Amino acid sequence: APTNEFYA
Amino acid sequence: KQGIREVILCKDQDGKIGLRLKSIDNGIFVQLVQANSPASLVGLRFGDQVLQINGENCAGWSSDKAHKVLKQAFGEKITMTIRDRPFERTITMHKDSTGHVGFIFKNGKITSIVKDSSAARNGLLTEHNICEINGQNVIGLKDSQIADILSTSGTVVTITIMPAFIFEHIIKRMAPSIMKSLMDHTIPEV
Repeated sequence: APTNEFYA
Repeated sequence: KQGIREVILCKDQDGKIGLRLKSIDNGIFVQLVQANSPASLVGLRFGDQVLQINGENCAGWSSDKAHKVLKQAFGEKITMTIRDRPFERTITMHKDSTGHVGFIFKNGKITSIVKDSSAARNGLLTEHNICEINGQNVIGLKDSQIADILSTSGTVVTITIMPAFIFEHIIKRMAPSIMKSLMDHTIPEV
């Protein structure tokens, strides 16, 4: 699973 | 003429114009433009295609060849034919009541779109690297830096994007061919 992503 | 211009540049005091180029799919592309250079003053940008230098077509040139031609260019004065940022596209979005346009990113690459957000409505795509936000270049910046730019933006968020596979190919730095030769062509003469 993706991790430590950023929300814009 | 569409998307194509002809520029004249002049080498600076140190004999430089401020470029690194890269051969991709039998074209030549801008990999790096130095700030406050001859190249920056004539509006060269990451990902620009260089069709001609000093009257010669770049088609099929290696990176080495293109660099050699510029290095050895007898004139102070250099002509180039440029196709502007061919692989970039612009998307304009609008922030919601929480200050967000609706996409998830990592390492500058869009990885998910929030359904029914501005990004969704505007058809933003994943597997795309962000190049500019509201006129500010973000190529090479850390994600926290990108986040800060988005945070401080007004409601209108205009980004440019490029498919990640193309972006990675343009930005990827090759070993000197010097080294590639040494290692490739290991055939004794005698």
